[PDB]
Amino acid sequence: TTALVCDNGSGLVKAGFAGDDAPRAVFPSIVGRPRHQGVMVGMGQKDSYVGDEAQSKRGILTLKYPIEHGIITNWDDMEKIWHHTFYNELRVAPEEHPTLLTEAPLNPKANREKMTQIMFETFNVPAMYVAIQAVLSLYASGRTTGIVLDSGDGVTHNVPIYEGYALPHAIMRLDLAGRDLTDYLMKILTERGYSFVTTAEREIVRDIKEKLCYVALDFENEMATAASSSSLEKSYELPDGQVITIGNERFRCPETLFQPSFIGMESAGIHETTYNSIMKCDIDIRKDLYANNVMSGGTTMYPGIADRMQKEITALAPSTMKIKIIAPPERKYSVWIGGSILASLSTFQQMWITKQEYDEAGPSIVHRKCF
Amino acid sequence: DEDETTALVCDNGSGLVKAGFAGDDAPRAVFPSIVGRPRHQGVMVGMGQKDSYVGDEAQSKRGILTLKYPIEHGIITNWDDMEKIWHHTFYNELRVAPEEHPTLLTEAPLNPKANREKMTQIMFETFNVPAMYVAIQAVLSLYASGRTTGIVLDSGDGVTHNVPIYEGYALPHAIMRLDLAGRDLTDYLMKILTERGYSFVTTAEREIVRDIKEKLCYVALDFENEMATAASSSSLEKSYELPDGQVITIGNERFRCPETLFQPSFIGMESAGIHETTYNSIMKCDIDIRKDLYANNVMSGGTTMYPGIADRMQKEITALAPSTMKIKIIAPPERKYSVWIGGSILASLSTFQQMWITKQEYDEAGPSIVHRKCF
Amino acid sequence: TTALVCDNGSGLVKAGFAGDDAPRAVFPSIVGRPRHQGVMVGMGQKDSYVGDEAQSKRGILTLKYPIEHGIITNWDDMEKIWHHTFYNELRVAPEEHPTLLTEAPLNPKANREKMTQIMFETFNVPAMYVAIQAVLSLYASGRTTGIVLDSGDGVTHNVPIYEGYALPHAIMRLDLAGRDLTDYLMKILTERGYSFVTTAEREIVRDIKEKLCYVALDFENEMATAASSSSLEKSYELPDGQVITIGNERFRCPETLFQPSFIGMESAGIHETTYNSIMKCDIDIRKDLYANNVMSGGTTMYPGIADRMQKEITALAPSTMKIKIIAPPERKYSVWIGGSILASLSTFQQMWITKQEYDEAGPSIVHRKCF
Amino acid sequence: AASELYTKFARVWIPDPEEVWKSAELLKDYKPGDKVLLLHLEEGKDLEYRLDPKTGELPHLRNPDILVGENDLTALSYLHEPAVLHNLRVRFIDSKLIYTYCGIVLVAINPYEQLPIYGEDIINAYSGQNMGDMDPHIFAVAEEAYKQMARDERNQSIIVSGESGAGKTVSAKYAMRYFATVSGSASEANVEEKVLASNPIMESIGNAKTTRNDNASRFGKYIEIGFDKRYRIIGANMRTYLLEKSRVVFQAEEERNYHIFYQLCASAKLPEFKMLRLGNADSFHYTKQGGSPMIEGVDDAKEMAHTRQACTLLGISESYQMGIFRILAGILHLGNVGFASRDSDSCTIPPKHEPLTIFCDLMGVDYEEMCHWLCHRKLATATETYIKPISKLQATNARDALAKHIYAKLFNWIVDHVNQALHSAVKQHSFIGVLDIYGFETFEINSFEQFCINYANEKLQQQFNMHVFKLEQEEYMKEQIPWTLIDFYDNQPCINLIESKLGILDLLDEECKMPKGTDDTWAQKLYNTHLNKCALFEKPRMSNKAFIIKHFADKVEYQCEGFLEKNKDTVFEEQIKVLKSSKFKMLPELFQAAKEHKKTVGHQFRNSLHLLMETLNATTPHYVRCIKPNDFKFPFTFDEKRAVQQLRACGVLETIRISAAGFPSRWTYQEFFSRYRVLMKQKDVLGDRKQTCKNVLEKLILDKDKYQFGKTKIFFRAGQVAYLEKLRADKLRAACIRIQ
Ligand SMILES: Nc1ncnc2c1ncn2[C@@H]1O[C@H](COP(=O)(O)OP(=O)(O)O)[C@@H](O)[C@H]1O
Ligand SMILES: Nc1ncnc2c1ncn2[C@@H]1O[C@H](COP(=O)(O)OP(=O)(O)O)[C@@H](O)[C@H]1O
Ligand SMILES: Nc1ncnc2c1ncn2[C@@H]1O[C@H](COP(=O)(O)OP(=O)(O)O)[C@@H](O)[C@H]1O
Ligand SMILES: Nc1ncnc2c1ncn2[C@@H]1O[C@H](COP(=O)(O)OP(=O)(O)O)[C@@H](O)[C@H]1O
Ligand SMILES: [Mg+2]
Ligand SMILES: [Mg+2]
Ligand SMILES: [Mg+2]
Ligand SMILES: [Mg+2]
Repeated sequence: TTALVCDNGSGLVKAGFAGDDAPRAVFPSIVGRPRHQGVMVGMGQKDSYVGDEAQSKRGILTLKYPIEHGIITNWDDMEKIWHHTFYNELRVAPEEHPTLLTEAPLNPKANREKMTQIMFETFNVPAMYVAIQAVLSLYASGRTTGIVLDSGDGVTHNVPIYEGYALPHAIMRLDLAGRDLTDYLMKILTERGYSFVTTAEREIVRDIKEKLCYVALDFENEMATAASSSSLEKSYELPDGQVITIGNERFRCPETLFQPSFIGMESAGIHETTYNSIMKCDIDIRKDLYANNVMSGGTTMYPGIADRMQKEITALAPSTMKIKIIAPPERKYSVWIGGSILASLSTFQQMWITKQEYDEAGPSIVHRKCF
Repeated sequence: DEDETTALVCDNGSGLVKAGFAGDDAPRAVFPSIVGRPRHQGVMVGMGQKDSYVGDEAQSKRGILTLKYPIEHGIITNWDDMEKIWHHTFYNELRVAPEEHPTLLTEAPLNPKANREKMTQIMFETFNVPAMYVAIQAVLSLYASGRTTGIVLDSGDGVTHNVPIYEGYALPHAIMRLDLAGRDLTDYLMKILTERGYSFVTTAEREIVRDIKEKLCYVALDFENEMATAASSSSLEKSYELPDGQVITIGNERFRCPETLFQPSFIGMESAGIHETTYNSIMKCDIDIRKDLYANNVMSGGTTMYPGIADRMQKEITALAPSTMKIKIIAPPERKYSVWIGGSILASLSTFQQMWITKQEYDEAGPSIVHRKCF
Repeated sequence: TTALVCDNGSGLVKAGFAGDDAPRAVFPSIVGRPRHQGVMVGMGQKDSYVGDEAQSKRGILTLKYPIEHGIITNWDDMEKIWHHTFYNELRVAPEEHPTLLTEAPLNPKANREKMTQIMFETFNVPAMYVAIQAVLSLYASGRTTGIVLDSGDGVTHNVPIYEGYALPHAIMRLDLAGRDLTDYLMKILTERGYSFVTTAEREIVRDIKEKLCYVALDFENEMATAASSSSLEKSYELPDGQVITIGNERFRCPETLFQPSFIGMESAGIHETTYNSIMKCDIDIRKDLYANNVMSGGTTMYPGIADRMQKEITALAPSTMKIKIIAPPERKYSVWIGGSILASLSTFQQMWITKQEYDEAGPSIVHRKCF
Repeated sequence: AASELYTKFARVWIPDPEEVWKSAELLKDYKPGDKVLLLHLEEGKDLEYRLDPKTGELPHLRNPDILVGENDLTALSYLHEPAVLHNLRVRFIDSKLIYTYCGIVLVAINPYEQLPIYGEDIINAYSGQNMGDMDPHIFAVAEEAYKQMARDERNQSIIVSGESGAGKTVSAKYAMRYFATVSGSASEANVEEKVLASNPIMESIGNAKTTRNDNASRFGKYIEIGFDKRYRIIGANMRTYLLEKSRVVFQAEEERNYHIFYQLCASAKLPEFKMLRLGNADSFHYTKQGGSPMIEGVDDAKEMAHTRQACTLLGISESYQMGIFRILAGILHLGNVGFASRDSDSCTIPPKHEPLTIFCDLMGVDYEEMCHWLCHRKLATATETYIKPISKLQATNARDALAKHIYAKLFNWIVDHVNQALHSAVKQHSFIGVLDIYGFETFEINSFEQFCINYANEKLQQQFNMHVFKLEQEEYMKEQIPWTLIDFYDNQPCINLIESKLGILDLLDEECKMPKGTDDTWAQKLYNTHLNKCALFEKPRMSNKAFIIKHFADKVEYQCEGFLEKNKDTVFEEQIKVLKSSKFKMLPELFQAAKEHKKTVGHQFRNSLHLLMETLNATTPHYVRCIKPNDFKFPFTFDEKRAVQQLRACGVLETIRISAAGFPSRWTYQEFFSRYRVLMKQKDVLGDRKQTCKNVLEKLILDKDKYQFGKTKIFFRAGQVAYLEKLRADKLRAACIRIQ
């Protein structure tokens, strides 16, 4: 049977068959709920909407995320998303296809047990396995040694790996992710007078962010260039047909990854976390991690993030170390691909907790199998 | 002092401007920001209709002229009319020379850089002010409260804002501006009086509805209880005498109108209620300081002058927060007049006399000096 | 004149006069520093806060330790701690009161020299002495023979002593200390859904650690009790009044001392190091060390550590050897008490390095005198 | 050149560890470059004294024994510290001459004894003199000021400047007595009798026992003695100043309160005081803390009889006296009202308390209402006057704030009453102003009052350092007359630290204005502002609530505790309401009287002081510097360390230096041309009046060292103006006889 693979994404869910190089399904995790009143008697009106059919009704609906900070916010809405892929999108049955799931490291034990309980009972899946999102993108990098930095919409984590063996004292996690960069963009656009208040506008700001924002090679140089030349200033057309101006915001927004003091965090910048994790690794494997830094996730997709990261790490590390940054053409599309690769292996077919195993051994079996 | 003339304190109120001298206990001047323009027709042979009227002169001519606000949503709508107000302030009410005296202005946080740079440019170029400072309204309300720690909710006519303050420090992530303010409550009262049968259609009538609002409206302790009481007893129903000498009835509109602060769904907003924004900002603050903000909630600005609002705020925050926390709501008398008083307290300090952007600093450094001194 | 005695404590500094029953001063060494922006005009503010004045402004300031791994991190910050001690807390001049200091063995020569250079110049002390922290707590214990295990916040060390004569080929020093147990607690609480990121939260976790954690007599039995009966589960209210649950973490965190592999540390457990140091001693004195094990320092203050240590050493040692674990009241202050006793001896006042000795003979006189 | 004088047998001044300076007869002649100097000390011992090898600089040379003990230190051949200290030392110990001159300054020494020299034939001795015709005395200073008024119509002032025990109080009294007795030829003797009789009243209500002076004068008093065109006294205006308020409530174990309270206690045996039911001095807080209700060598009942006679001489009715006495007994009865804490922020008083019973009875006030306002307070909000209970500490503060206020109200009444009794004509021709003020003060604790009185002395020394030195040298430079610039202590900085926009009292007023201003926070604000910069101010190492400032005399450490509250000086309205409601008639009169500035003590006082110093500087000034010889208060006991410190704090050495340089008299060329035209010959006068003045002064004074010339002025030494006036009188007389 075609083993199904699914990346549970904080802002964007992806799913498909094992062996495919690309997910068959890719849609927003955000759901929708109407407001105002009943337009007419009946009229095919729904009490809830999912993904693109919620995005087409922005401002009529209130948008809700089933995931925040890597963990599930509402299990009914996550069950709604799972069902939408299985029957409405992929048009298959979970009770016929083994389904691989994946989550962030240092995720609560209760989050995983409840996730597996729903999948094994509500969807009666025949077999199931839970992967860590960071190891899958390193499998797509096709290397056994490499420090992977994975930054999504809702969570961020850095994982040093050597010969296929992670270091559980040196692995890290960061509260800062792409959602906070969107909230920051709204505040720095408010400094011009552009005040936003609804989730309908937040999605247009999230687009503006992905279209126009970039990472500075030297923050001061870009700040002086914006003030002196004004050449970094651009325009953008909103859905009502009005234009708005944007320029300083393009570099200030992504600089938060390196300066979390912008949003008031005491936390260190992404470059520091990767460097400190190498310093927490054994001195013999440090060089090989320096030659194998791996960017992953949608937030790492940013113009100039790799040149700045190389510069920032070269400034901290010894001058004899060959600092190398691997930045896959698609960093968001890498965790799913690793899952599709992993699920295709004949040797991995034993690592699939079965329905019978789960029912006999109880929910804690998933943590005994993974660890 | 003896050897030194005053500095001038002025609050830029959206419906009501207040000004006076540093160290006075109340503003020597308080008048509507409203500017009026003749919307009538030819009547007198020697018609002395002043092109424009200001404050009281405009209020005494409601229906003969139209009423324009120089401020909407915390920001300036027309700078010529704001220059006209500043003129009336220092050349009629206080009747001074602004050329000789330092002047303090004040505005809402999260305000456009342009709305502040243009404000300082006009005051230095057209009023030759020797030195000036731009304060945040919320910090002046906290100074009048007389504490170093408190979460201040400041709701005016044209804007509402919420800034939690711990010790001599601010938290930039917990600042929360709100689009809902006392003007929207007036427009909502007109809608629910229209639902009864009283249709109002002009700024001259809107000012009578704003009076009715401030005289008769109150905040419910439990909305449902007040809805049931109004329907069952009719005891909340009262009468009001309009300027033509006719009477109108009002009762359910007394609690439905202020309830919009706790239920913005009344006007169609997705936005959270005033209690929710204050609570969420405490949860965005550090855990060690949440308790001291929970015991120091501070009400400020003219939209807080509603009967029952402090007791309701307490109940609402006590329902959200852990029951072990001592929820306290500070509501000082004259909440609308607390920002000015705080500006007067600040301006009375001698170590603050050097914190003013001077005419020489402006000329040499250009308008961005205000965002390099105050900001 | 009276002498002063001072314990340079990694996480807690203590000071007082010679011959007193307890230190006059005991406060955190953590030096605070503003990381927030001010808004009140006219407030008594400083660029650096100390001890309880840093703790009373948590979150608003960032907390920095002047000591890590028993070695000074910043000399200016340690100079500000000595300043606060002499003029703000003790209210007496060092220029008149001789000041005994104390540090961990296997500490760099430069750490001792720069410490004594600062004291002899900036504080113009007349006389000074540098003791080893381990011998002082054995003096408080009142024995000439014993194996002292001293575990602080920032360093752990082990010293077999016979008839007042340490065995320098047998002495040990474990990097693992009470700070790592706090970092471990934060990681094992994140699995229960309790994520922490700032030094302000780390101090609340430290309080939770000292209040609720205990050492297991049999680790497996406590895991089985937590899973089967759950009676080990307690609760804790936070500064903001919200409650949190804690149970398995109460025995998992102190168990790291016996199993450093818990985070991923390839060193032997505390019992193994004490046993190996007895094996590095001559057989004739081993029996007397086996009956004179001495617990010392704030990390040994865990409920159930003495009986477990007795069990673990009885399993390693010959069955004929009488295994005894001495674990007095006020174990973290025993080092200070030993220093006071030393500085009161009429036959020790000739061992103090004088300001003259330092000036004429240069900074290395400290090593020549102490050793 | 001076190196030639250090020959064999040349007594000098070697620095002494204990005696400050020791004399040494040279045993050898200093050879050019003799860094070693064999000398012989007066103890009979030889020494090889050594010089500074960077300079070869020699010790101060001793004046010849013939010049020792002179009437003015300018008469010495050598002008230095050892000389001026030694001359004052031998005079006080041997000659008993407590008075010596330093040019314009008269130096005055406390003998700790009556020397009852004074008498009518001494008034006759100084009558008709010129200065220097008779010896140094406050009587000559008073006679000279009187002459200066009588000859030129100018206004005058007498300024005292001494330590808290240096004769400055009674020296000013004897000088005032001089004016009163010289004017005693007039038939209005009772006006001068009232001027004298005002002082024992002011002493009883304003002087008290300190560890420094047993009759320390705790307020200041400038008097303005007015005179007519016959130069006879018409009366005197009193202008009193700041009076201590903590003296009324707190007394140190070695100090006392204002004497009036202890005089009242001694008087309690008479039926008029048995009516006020007055207790003994151990019954009241405001009398008992001093521990000694009687001073040695006095009787408080004798002093009470004196004050009652002085009131009768001032025309103050026994009824007014009895009214003030009832009020003073009322202050004592309030000072021991009982308080019993409740809750924590609450406190009740006994409805049977006897002191409280006689208190409300003597004021004629409702017990219940007095109690209500002593247990509860009114909120400052104008829209809702809601009540708030007060703690035992706040209720104790309300007792003491009320007692302080009532004392002010009655002191201000007395000084207004004496000014009505000392009535004078609507315009005076000319006036002389004697001034007396509290002196420099230190104790083991120093507070806002010490800060104020030391700043007042700082301002007095400042004006002196200007008129005598700074302004004088500027006059010379402006008139372009050959002159050498003078060195002096500029204490104007010790003033800019207090007066300027970031200064101590301005920051004290800010932390009074701010509701979160508080003790540590102000002290820390000073630390944040001034330790980083200024020379004069420091923090002590160990003390963390204290600060130390250098003054003209010496450094004084003020404690930050008790600063903001004494600067605020607030009083409970709820208590002033019931006092204004008193059925006793006196108390309602005492409690009855487009922008504003609200004023603290620090503001109010600095203004009062600027006004005073401007009205002094408008006159022609005279300066006496008072010196204390031993803290032991032992009679005729001269301590060298004590005196050398006092004379360097005043700057006596530099005053002698500038008065030895001479040339204080000045006349414009045209003024000399008009005044001494009778001395000018019709062939010697020219169209250039400058040359005319030069041509005649060349003939009139042969000694070229006594006169100088300026751009538009002519300069002259002491006494030379009196010689020119004697020539003017004699020549006018001869001319009148010649044309007869
Ligand atoms: N080109 C881009 N530029 C900036 N941000 C991007 C870009 N592509 C994706 N992102 C951000 O990455 C997140 C979504 O990427 P993805 O890794 O697929 O999310 P998820 O965590 O839901 O799987 C959002 O925060 C989005 O704004
Ligand atoms: N007693 C009251 N009842 C109701 N609304 C009030 C009352 N007092 C003031 N307001 C409202 O508050 C606003 C004016 O108060 P103020 O704080 O001075 O506003 P601003 O400073 O923004 O001009 C107006 O919307 C006015 O209607
Ligand atoms: N009663 C206790 N229970 C558990 N841990 C404790 C206890 N007392 C101290 N600790 C821990 O031990 C360390 C304190 O050791 P201490 O002797 O104070 O070291 P130092 O004096 O070198 O700073 C810290 O990690 C602290 O959290
Ligand atoms: N010439 C003098 N004749 C008599 N007594 C004198 C004389 N000079 C000083 N005294 C005495 O000196 C003492 C102190 O004088 P006083 O004026 O009180 O000092 P001060 O005001 O400087 O503290 C008094 O007892 C006073 O009688
Ligand atoms: Mg992802
Ligand atoms: Mg307002
Ligand atoms: Mg220790
Ligand atoms: Mg005196």
